[PDB]
Amino acid sequence: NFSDYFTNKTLRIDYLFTGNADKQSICLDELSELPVWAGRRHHLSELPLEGNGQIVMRDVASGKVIYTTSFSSLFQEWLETDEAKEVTKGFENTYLLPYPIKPAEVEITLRNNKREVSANLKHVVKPDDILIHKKGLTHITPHKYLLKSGNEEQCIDVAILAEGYTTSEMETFYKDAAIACEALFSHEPFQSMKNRFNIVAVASPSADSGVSAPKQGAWKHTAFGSHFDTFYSDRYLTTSRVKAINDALAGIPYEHIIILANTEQYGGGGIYNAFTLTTAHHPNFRPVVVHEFGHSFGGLADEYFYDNGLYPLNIEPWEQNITTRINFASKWEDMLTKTTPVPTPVADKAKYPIGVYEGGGYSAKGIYRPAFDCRMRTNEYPTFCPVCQRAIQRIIEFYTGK
Amino acid sequence: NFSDYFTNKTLRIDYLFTGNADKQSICLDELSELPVWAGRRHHLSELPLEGNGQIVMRDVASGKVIYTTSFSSLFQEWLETDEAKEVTKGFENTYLLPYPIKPAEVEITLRNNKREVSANLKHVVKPDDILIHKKGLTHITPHKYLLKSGNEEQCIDVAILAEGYTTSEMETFYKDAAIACEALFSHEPFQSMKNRFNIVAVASPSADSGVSAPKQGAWKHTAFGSHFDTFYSDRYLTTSRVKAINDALAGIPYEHIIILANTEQYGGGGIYNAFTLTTAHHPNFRPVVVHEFGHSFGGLADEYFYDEDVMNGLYPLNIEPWEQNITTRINFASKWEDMLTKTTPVPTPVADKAKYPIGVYEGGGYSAKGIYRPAFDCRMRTNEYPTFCPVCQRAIQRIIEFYTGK
Ligand SMILES: [K+]
Ligand SMILES: [K+]
Ligand SMILES: [Zn+2]
Ligand SMILES: [Zn+2]
Ligand SMILES: [Zn+2]
Ligand SMILES: [Zn+2]
Repeated sequence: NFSDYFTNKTLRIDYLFTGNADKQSICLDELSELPVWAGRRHHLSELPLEGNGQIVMRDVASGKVIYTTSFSSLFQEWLETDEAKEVTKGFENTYLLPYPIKPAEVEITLRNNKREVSANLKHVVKPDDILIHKKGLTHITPHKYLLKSGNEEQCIDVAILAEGYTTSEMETFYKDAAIACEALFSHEPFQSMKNRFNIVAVASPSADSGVSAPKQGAWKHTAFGSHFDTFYSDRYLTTSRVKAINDALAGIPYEHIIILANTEQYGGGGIYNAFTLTTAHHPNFRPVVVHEFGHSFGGLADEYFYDNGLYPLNIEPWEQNITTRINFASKWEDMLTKTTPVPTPVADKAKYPIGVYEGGGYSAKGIYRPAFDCRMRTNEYPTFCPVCQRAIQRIIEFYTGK
Repeated sequence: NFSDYFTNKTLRIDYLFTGNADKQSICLDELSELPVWAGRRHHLSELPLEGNGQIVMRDVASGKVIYTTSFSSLFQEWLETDEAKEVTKGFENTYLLPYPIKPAEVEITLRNNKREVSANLKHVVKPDDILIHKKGLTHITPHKYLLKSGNEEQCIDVAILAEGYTTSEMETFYKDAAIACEALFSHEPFQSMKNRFNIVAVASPSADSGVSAPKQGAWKHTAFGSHFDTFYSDRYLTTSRVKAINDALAGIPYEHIIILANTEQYGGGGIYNAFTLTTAHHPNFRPVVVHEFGHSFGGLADEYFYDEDVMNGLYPLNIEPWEQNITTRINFASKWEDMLTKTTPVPTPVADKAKYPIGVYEGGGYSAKGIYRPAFDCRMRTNEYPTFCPVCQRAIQRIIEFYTGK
């Protein structure tokens, strides 16, 4: 099947998402070619999760769907901030597609939290277009495999990138990458699925040590320009230099990205099929990086809650570890016992390792999570809950087989 | 007074221009602070040329216009190509403004080739906003002054950047930069106005030697990702990495950018108040770099016309171009009518060329008919002719005087 439509290369597409809270738009930045296809070769027309946006590639001749994938984005977060009620802003976003033999139509769609299409772009890619930038042939960033279970066609390729490390302190970065990798494969189900993964540490250099702190007026020259005070939230570390992130990796096989920042301050986050970014020298580095990978690889939701609006109570979330009980049969109903009370009182929690516990996806009321505590709820707790474990296991099997 | 409203710093604003042939929009990308204001300190509310887009800065308190500038853009040329009927694309663009003391409203407007508004963005810049990225303090790209006629507040600052030169090739770059400076100041009016200019050469390194040649499938890792075949025109050498060009220059006072490409392949490009790009090692390096600076500094139009060219049709025949060296005879009184002798026929027959160094010659602006140029030949039409025509010279002189006074 795969070779009916694709060569063993990557069509990398860089998009800009732009707009404000009332109107959003997608445009094309650049088309690139990478030397191998590291993604999947089966289930090419299906998705593992809905995401908040989707890309669908169709063969122009037949109209068949030949590849699809889904994601979330930082842009869709910025859309909730107060700056989005005032000015129109733009964000870089990058997707890897298998490289087609014949012309292919690519359609990318963003959805809002009511699941309405908020932006859409359909465009034809001609595989012999001379303006497709060929990348990853020379000057490949120095890197080392931490775990090499197989070739990139059969294993899930995870790249760990360096932010705020100079060339002359990569020893520290490779140590931090190993710690992150060890933390990840001490959690089930990653632990028993360890031979499905390749982990490569990529020593992308920065001119300065550390990351930028705008509030202190301390701006640094780093590989990806990460900075605190994102959206004027003091503690929120991000980078928006997505083209620079992917250029650092060109020529190295990769499907998922973890970025490690050389700093002890708390900060970071993960976004489904975008990347994880986290600080490597904070005391909670080990549980936090795994929690972020739960978002960025697992597509899981946050299970903690306050006393909101992101998850409308009349829609079933696409994330697998929270429910509004609108279509609970598609979630973890089948993992409950025939008598588990719905909702599950915290008094009887010892009785119900899996239940339907009120509180999750930031709301105390109307959203429910699968267990009382979980890596997706708190750093102190030692494991993913059984529902998150099944969710992650299903992602792994979608890409590497039962 | 300038210091009524501005400090001696630069507010750099990066925008994204996005759209297709049907619809366009502007969004803000990033605000930056550079350590000195290298631009003008008088005529702050007037424009030397209309351009295809305008920026207007207003004090929020009083509504008063405190700075303005204009430009063209690669995006606005792209909009006239066939690709813009098939996809929506986005482009980086950077503008330097004086850094305000008190909050200011910035209005950026794009106009189409009928000189009507096609996109608009207004936004407020607060001078104490913490996400204004402070640049130009450390890691300043290595550089050498080739000409230093005065400080950056008195003179026009031109930066020449290196593209496709590795660290080991920078002696060659500095030699090429000196050839370009020499070529520039061998054309009038630059020659006589040389003491109004500072020229700095900036040794920005590339990992690979040479530049990308897409038609030949040979891509190169360079500082600014320049490439031939822009809009599928073989000789059109440009970059879309406008943030990277301006980042390389952070901390060096500049107003205009010339980029030298380490290549023998023929090509160049020039866009008003954005940048010039040129091949450094082709035999026509000297006339080309000056030709492209005619676009990027002078805002001049091309005076040539080819049958099979990507740019044909950029100028509608019922609109007077804003560029000073072509006319459609829609508002010729604003152009060079006041330099014609009273008996010059309009249009001027090519047979009578000997008799009229200045006339109204049919052919220019990428159209054989309906657009007219001021002289039979000019730097803006061919590489073999030696000088700018007299209308181009006056146009350039007026730009120099706008910035540095009569
Ligand atoms: K793989
Ligand atoms: K100046
Ligand atoms: Zn989280
Ligand atoms: Zn869980
Ligand atoms: Zn030209
Ligand atoms: Zn001329």
